[PDB]
Amino acid sequence: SMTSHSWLCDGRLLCLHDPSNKNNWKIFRECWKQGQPVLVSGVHKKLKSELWKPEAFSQEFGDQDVDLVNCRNCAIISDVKVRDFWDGFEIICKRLRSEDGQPMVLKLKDWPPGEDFRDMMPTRFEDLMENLPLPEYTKRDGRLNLASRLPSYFVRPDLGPKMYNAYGLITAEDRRVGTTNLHLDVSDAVNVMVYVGIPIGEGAHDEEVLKTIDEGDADEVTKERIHDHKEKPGALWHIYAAKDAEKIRELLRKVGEEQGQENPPDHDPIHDQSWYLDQTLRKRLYEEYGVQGWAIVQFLGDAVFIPAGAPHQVHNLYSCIKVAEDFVSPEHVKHCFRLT
Ligand SMILES: COCCNC1CCN(C(C)=O)CC1
Ligand SMILES: [Cl-]
Ligand SMILES: [Cl-]
Ligand SMILES: [Cl-]
Ligand SMILES: [Cl-]
Ligand SMILES: [Mn+2]
Repeated sequence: SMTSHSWLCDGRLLCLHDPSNKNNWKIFRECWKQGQPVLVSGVHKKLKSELWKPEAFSQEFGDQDVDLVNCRNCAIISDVKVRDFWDGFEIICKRLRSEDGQPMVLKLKDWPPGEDFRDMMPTRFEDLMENLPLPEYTKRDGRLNLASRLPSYFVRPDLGPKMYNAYGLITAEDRRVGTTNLHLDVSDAVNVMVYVGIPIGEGAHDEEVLKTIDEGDADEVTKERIHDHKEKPGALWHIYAAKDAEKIRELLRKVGEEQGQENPPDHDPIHDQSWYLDQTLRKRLYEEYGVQGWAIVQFLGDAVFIPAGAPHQVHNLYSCIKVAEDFVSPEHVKHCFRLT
């Protein structure tokens, strides 16, 4: 039976089922006001699937110059062609190799660059913006998006959207690495999974993905969603409430000191974007500081809503294309005010 919604994270996470239901706001706004993230499934079914394929990005834009990041060691690969990233997205025998001779796990940095998505990809821009869920919050001109309506006393988001493209992490050692390290944003954001690429060549890689979700602390309903196939899992998220951000800074200052970093007592380990909370660190956060988070598996066509001020990290299970839009809801406008 079709239903309006269900729960994940043992009742702590709202999952909306119909991305274009005109009554979603009634269920959404209660959870959102409490500072919780929200998941909306099914956005892929609303999009033109041919616009979101890795082979189309390589064909249309492959001669552009870009920088990559090696996710395993943070090394920058400078001034290569964007086809050198796209042609290895799913086919492992085509990836750039590290000195050890292994294929690299790469992230495509700042592409399209700055605010240039709309100019570079006008048809993709239309297809995404016309199909975003909770459109009074998420459209540039929505009635509940204050982005265009605030004076300079508020930090305003850049013009979006922003594309996030990276390979999947593969090995047991990779389980402790982020695709995007722990950080926070002063705006709200909606992040849509528009494509998941499950490779071939070193395909048969299904088993290390199950251990990563399990050790990642994913709930039994998410695990059921994983274990009976049907939907493709893209990325494992951990999100923390904005009210817990200072307790997380205290843990990361204690760990930086234990590991012989030499940091001033006030430095900001979340703003530094240098940490990934692995299973050891997540357990220490819970046991030593009393802080629980939300472990979220983002499948193809899932939209993750991330509240302003909420610390969050992302670990790709397979190769992912994500597109995100920032917005300023009235519920969370305090997080971008420049005084007090
Ligand atoms: C249309 O969906 C096809 C589902 N592909 C499956 C998704 C689940 N995978 C996992 C759990 O690694 C393996 C391949
Ligand atoms: Cl808040
Ligand atoms: Cl386009
Ligand atoms: Cl809405
Ligand atoms: Cl990062
Ligand atoms: Mn973010």
